[PDB]
Amino acid sequence: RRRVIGQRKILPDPKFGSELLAKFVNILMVDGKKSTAESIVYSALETLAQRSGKSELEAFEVALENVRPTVEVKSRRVGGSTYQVPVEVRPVRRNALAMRWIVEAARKRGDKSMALRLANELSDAAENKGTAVKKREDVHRMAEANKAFA
Amino acid sequence: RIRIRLKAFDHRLIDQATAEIVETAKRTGAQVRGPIPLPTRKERFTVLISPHVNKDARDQYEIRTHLRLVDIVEPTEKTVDALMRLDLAAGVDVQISL
Amino acid sequence: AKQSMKAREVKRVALADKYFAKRAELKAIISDVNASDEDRWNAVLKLQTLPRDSSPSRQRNRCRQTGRPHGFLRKFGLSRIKVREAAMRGEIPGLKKASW
Amino acid sequence: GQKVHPNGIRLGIVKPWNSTWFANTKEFADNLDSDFKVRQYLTKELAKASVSRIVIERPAKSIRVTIHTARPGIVIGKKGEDVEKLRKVVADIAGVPAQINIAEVRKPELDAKLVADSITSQLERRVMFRRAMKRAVQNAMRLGAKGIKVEVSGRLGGAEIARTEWYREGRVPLHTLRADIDYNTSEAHTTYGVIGVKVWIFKGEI
Amino acid sequence: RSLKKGPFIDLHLLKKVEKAVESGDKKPLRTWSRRSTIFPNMIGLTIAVHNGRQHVPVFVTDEMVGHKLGEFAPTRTYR
RNA sequence: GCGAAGAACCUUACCUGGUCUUGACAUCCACGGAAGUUUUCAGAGAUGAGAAUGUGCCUUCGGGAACCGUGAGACAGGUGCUGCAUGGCUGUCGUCAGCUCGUGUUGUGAAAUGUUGGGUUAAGUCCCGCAACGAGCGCAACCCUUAUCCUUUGUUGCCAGCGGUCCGGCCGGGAACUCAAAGGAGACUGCCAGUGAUAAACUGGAGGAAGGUGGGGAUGACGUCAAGUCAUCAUGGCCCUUACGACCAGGGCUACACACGUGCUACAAUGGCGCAUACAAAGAGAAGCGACCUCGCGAGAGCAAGCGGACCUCAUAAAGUGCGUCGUAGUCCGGAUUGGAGUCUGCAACUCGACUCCAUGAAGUCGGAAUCGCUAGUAAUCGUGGAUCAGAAUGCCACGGUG
RNA sequence: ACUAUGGUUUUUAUU
Repeated sequence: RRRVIGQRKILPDPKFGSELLAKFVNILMVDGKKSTAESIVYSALETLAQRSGKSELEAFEVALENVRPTVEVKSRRVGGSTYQVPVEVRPVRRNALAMRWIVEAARKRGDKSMALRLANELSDAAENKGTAVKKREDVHRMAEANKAFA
Repeated sequence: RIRIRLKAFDHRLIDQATAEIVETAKRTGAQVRGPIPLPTRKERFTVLISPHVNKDARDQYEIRTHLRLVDIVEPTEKTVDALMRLDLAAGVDVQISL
Repeated sequence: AKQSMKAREVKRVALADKYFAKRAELKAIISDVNASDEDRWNAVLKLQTLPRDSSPSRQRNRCRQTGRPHGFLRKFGLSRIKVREAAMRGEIPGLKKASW
Repeated sequence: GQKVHPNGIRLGIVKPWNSTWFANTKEFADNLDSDFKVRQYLTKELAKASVSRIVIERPAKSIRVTIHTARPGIVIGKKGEDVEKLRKVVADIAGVPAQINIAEVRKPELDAKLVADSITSQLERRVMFRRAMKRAVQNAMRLGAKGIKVEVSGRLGGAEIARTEWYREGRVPLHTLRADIDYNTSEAHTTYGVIGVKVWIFKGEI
Repeated sequence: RSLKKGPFIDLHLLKKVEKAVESGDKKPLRTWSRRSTIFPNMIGLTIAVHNGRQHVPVFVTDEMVGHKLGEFAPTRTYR
């Protein structure tokens, strides 16, 4: 209804130097075990450099650019509303969704060794085949085949 | 030394029982340990608030017991013989030892 | 519970010296298996289970206000509805509404 | 909704009680059993004796009961000996010797229990109950009340009816931070039915 | 098996049986308790245990090492 | 996860077979025995007998209490019913914003207005404007809890400042700040601006630890379902009375061919476990709370200190912290179960038991219509007791760490 | 206004 709660933010952590590295105590953190996620922060990115070593200025230049959100879909009910309404996402989502919105196999058959897992997800977001492709690339055709209203 | 125990449920009655053995002593220049109320005992109860059918709605009640020892170094017939005869104050338990 | 059951309430404690005091030294050894032979005292073996209904095996401290054996506050001897009934009169000394 | 006794928190302001005694936690259940038993026996012996409240003390191996009445003569009897029967009949019902004291009450038509007694006696004289209620309201206010309610339910006026009826003036708040209310509920025990009577009185000065 | 980790006999029933072996033979001794445990004096004895309506015959042989009399007369119909 | 916190019997209804009928709970009259101790036979037992034996307390010598026995009337008894018959209680909507009155007004009156309208909200609120003006209950503040500070105080706990010193709160003594006691300050759109009907609102700025019921408590106005309920009581009428009352023994209520809620455990691999480590609270407690010790594979059986409560048993909170190890496999997973051998209570554990050690091991990989909690110390995850008390719950109430 | 559509529930103590 009338809720207008202040927006959450995170500060860059001086041990890792950036805001993009400051969220790996939450992204792939479980059961409230926050220091158990701290155990593998930034050393997972050195393990990513074991699979493609190109330094920190290129560490996320496709591993986020290939997978970031661009559109928000679903309908809006205004009479005969059997269509979808596409809108372009705001810059506050530029680093979001792509490391949270799919667990379809990770909670079903696991997702390989945990200390190697972020080095696998940052490599799989740069390999872009099989898993997590349909949920991303379906809105690159839906927004061209169902766009006659807004 | 002669030793006494003053025990009650009411926080002003416990001090009325204190006044007949501590003010009566200070008003004769008798030596005293000074105002020490001691830590308080309490116990809690949860009681069902309907008389009939409803088993989920309930309310809470407290019983609190105050225990003072007062300390005596100059005992008198106006204190250690008088607190065992106290009729003007109801709901207090006095116990004494030689 | 009935007044006829309130007379049974006292008949159930009437055997305390008649069966439950003169063989209490036997009652401490009567089922111990660290003993010689397989039978040694059959003429006294049954005397403390020979009494029925009025036994410690049926003794219960009970609600002192309804005769019910279950669902009552052992600190007051009575049930929730009779604590409630007295609290509406402020009638129980030192007992006051609070949840801390 | 439960509407359940919001006035019970108002004795936290330090007050003297109608059962005023101490006990070990292991003996409290037997003290509460004897506290019930003497109250019952004495309120059956004093059932029509203009009593406003019964008060219980427990001195060392003794029990001391104070009877608050608007009519001391019906309690004491000729030569003052009828209260020595009232003692003797309960002298072992609680396992301790019983002491019986009498206290006089002024302004009887101002006490919520003795206003219910004025309604039970007018129902016993079988007079028009609505008149007895509107009398009870005005009599209490003129005698020292600041607010009052009188309520009755079932068999109204000795008739083949259910229903409820009430009259009120000057507010009877039970839930507010201060009012020091006087409250009572009784039964009139008529030849047509029990007829439940409820009374609440406000006097102020708190 | 039986009582207090060893053999057990109710001597009142043992004597009730001693007064019944003169009567049967082909009139088996009726008993109404099912809480009773077998004892070796039941060898060659004719007895019948209650099932809440009638009595069902019981026979004890030396290969019986311990049973309750309710085992020899089932009650509930199942299906 | 029903009334109903625990099952051989019992609280207990139901059924069969025994036993009684003014009964028997209990009161007035009557009236013989002490209660008991030893002990045998019948009956499923209640009961009914056979053989020994005590003579207490009280004792105006008349006559009583304890514990039993037995007789007469007035009687009653009820482990019955009726809420479609009642005072009430609780459930619903719902903490929804509403139900109602005095006087004025409208209407022929039943009824309405006030309580609507226009701003604005959690709100019959808070305002503006009116044929209304005020008011009781509900709403709301006051009230309870707390953020940051202030203020008082104490033991066998705390110890700064002042002093002494087994150099130690050890001790004179005192509360730095903790802990427990608690109590107070502070919040009023007040204050600066905007928007508006320069009214109330609602958003920014300021002072603040916190601001616009801060978030949580406390609670539940009228009133319906002929709601359930006479098993919480209370009650009028009605019913049973060789019994539907009272007393007894054993059955039964736990009978089982499928249907559904209420849950609970797993559906593994930031899962499982070995070894080493820390901090929360909150409760129980002298036929009780329980350490030590031995015997044993263990349940347990003996032996048994300390504790009388902020002082002493239950008692080294778990995850997280650190060092290591699985073998990729419906898994060392998962638990329904078939076996072997024990511990103990109890009138007795077959029917109908809790716990202990060791062989065996299925279904199960997040689930369909549909119905669901949640706006952050909350999703997730891992920890602590007590009521009941031979045996018994996943419910209840009390409590925390990480997020 | 802001999708074109979706039928049945025995007479009954009776307030």
